[PDB]
Amino acid sequence: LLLGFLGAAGSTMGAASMTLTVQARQLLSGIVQQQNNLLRAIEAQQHLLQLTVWGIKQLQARILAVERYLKDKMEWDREINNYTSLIHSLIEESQNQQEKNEQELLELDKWASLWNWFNITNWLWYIKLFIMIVGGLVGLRIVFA
Amino acid sequence: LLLGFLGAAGSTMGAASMTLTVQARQLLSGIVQQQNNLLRAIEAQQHLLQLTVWGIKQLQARILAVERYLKDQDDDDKMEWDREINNYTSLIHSLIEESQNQQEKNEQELLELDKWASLWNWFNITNWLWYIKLFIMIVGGLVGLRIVFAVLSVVN
Amino acid sequence: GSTMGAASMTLTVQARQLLSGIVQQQNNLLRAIEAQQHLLQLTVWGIKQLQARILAVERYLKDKMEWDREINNYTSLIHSLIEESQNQQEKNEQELLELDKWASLWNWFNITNWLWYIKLFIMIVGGLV
Amino acid sequence: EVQLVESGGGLVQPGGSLRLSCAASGSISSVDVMSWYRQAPGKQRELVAFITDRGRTNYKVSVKGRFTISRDNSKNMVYLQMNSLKPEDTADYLCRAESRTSWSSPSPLDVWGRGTQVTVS
Repeated sequence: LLLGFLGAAGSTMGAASMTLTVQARQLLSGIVQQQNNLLRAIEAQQHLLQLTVWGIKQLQARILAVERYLKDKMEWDREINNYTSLIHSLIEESQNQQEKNEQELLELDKWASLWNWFNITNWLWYIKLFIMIVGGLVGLRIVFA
Repeated sequence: LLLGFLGAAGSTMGAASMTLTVQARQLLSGIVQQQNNLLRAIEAQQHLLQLTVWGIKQLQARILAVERYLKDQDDDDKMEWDREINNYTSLIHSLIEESQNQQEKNEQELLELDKWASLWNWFNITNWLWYIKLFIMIVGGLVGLRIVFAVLSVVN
Repeated sequence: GSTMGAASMTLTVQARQLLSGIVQQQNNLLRAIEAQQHLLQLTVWGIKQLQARILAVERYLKDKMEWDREINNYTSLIHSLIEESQNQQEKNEQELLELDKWASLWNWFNITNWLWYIKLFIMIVGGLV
Repeated sequence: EVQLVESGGGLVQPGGSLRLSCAASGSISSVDVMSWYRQAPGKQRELVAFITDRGRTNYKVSVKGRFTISRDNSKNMVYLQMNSLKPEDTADYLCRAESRTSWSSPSPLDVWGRGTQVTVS
């Protein structure tokens, strides 16, 4: 009876759920893709940092050769190498976490799509049944009259 | 009673993940603002990197002038460095442009999420189920008339 | 059955963990940036020393206020942005704990099972009729 | 309605340990969430840790691995073991009873305590 009509109204509100849960997963994807852009930007900036350190070492070399021809630092090298190791470790960890997030989001989207098609088929079947019932009822009403 | 009989199909085609989303809207907003702040920090660090590279170039020019004027009473490892610098520079600029595009996309998608969240509320639901009621009534009447004509053709 | 059709949580839980992962990733990236910044500073310092050194050499041959300007401007900008991003990361992490509230076991699970059971009853009634 | 009372606070040297205790008036076996917050002068009220009615425990990022929340339903107690304390952990610590609406609770339960002070210096 009207239990099925309120059950048909609620089941049709599955488009209301599909509307908001899909755009959420869209934002989840763009967020992950954005982090991949920032991470690879940190990668290239780290490559750019290594080229600056080498240029400074080359400037230190030729300015010491010029000085010797006319005639603290080790700690600077130590700290440079320490922060370089820190950067490389953080880049490796960020890449691992990025792959984790990518695969997790992939599986989430796959199973969400399968569940959504499942719900769509269920809703279609039930609305078929309900509309056939009400049609049979109206038909028997007209046959009665 | 009847409210649960509606809410059954409602929240089964709805699920608790929608509640999770409407409660994590703010967390996702914070994540998006964090990404924007990190992108701005990356841009500023890129400007700093450019300034450091230019300072290295200037010190190189000065020391080359000094050593030339000294010898007036190392050369191949320079163009390659400049080429690699320019390559990674263009790479970073491209990545930052794409990151800005992606950030704007994410913010727009968040705004659309909130658009739909305001779309349903508590009362557009009632008008929409009213129109669903009208739809079911009309379609049922039509298929009922079809059944009636089938029975009439059987009788004829 | 509907009892075993309550594994939707395993996807919902997934979402939960995903957020955490993303959150952590944010933190990760921030750390990296911070480290780069320090490295940047180091390079900057070195450059100055080199410049200082070359000045000496150049003075040996005898007997700026804008590069430093933009250096300091962008350095203060990066420091303010790192402070803002650290505050935002604290806020995001705390908001995620205030979101790991409810569910992930027997509260939000039985609710899903009962709702699915009601949906099943309605569908059975419709088919029978 | 339950009432919460904090105890076990004080001051401790950086690297020491303490055991905070939230004594609830009523039985918290039916309380959905029991949470420990902290609030510092001039800062926000930070959620530190939380346990559930089923024992699901979670902590804050800066305190994971050195804070331990636990519950004794016989004594109606929520304990918070603090270890290797930093100066950043200095705050008035609160305990909160939370309970979303269920089948037995007509009204949502939201009860605060008066907090115990914890200083690490």
